[PDB]
Amino acid sequence: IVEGSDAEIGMSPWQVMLFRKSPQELLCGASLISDRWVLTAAHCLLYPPWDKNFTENDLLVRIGKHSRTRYERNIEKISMLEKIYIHPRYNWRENLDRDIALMKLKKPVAFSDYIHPVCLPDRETAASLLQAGYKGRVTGWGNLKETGQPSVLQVVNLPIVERPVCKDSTRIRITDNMFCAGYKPDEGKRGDACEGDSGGPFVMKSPFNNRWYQMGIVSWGEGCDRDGKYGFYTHVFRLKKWIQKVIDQF
Amino acid sequence: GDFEEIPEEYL
Amino acid sequence: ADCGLRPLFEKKSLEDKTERELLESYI
Ligand SMILES: COc1cc(C(=O)N2CC[C@@H](O)[C@H](C)C2)cc2nc(NCc3cccc(Cl)c3)oc12
Ligand SMILES: *[C@@H]1O[C@H](CO)[C@@H](O)[C@H](O)[C@H]1NC(C)=O
Repeated sequence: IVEGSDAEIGMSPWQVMLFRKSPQELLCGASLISDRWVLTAAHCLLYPPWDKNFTENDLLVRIGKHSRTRYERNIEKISMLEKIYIHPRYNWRENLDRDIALMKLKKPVAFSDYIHPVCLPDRETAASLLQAGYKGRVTGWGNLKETGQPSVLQVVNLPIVERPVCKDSTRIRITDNMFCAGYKPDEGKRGDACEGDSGGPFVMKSPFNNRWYQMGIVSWGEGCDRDGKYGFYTHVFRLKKWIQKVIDQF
Repeated sequence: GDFEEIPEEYL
Repeated sequence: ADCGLRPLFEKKSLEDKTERELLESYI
């Protein structure tokens, strides 16, 4: 995350780190949506153009974390993967349409002060909150700039941007399963996600019921925190039939 | 390895 | 049932330092 700030303790309890084994490194962000299911971006697991193709056994899930590098004994919990499900119409070839994956954990994780699931929006939540100008929140252990890395989880709050502006910021085809967010050049505040933050959550706090909903998944941008560019997020509500199918089936 | 060692039971 | 309510914040009616920024945007 570029131009954010250090998270508070327990500020993002659904935050997950995807952690590569052999070699030990940050793979991606992700989020906790129940005691056995974790949500991330498909391209954190499968991306042929960068020769990324991780299988269950390649990674661990680290939940409860704050420090990027430390093993947070008695706080964090570390989970193994049962199975990965990638959206069947994930579009890695063109534009990262449907950039979404789910991971079933081998054992349920216990909830704690540090470990707690986020809500997924229903239709009404999305219609109420996914509006130009409304801010959500992005968190991750990713790069502090485009071209270093944080001691602790980073947070930034960023406004949802109008679709035409999103579209006019890039030559890539923007679909209805994406939204973008970020400040404009004349706005005089900054912030973005960056390398290592993909997969993590864009959340909003409902003013109706005071619950946090994960409206987006950190997907891609052209660089990090570049004037005139924005972050692209996977639209969680538009993919929720898939999500619900996977969890009800498996 | 920048990251601190994970207990062997997870690896 | 208890999704999206943070044990150290909402559960204890404590606010984090910038959530009000979000709320103010929801105009
Ligand atoms: C495959 O994953 C990625 C691909 C590209 C990228 O070179 N593309 C060109 C080709 C085209 O097909 C893709 C749609 C995009 C940039 C990417 N940046 C991230 N993550 C960091 C990040 C930074 C700023 C904001 C956000 Cl929301 C997230 O992942 C990315
Ligand atoms: C990715 O790995 C799986 C199992 O190793 C394989 O079946 C799949 O076809 C691979 N896809 C690639 C390399 O694009």
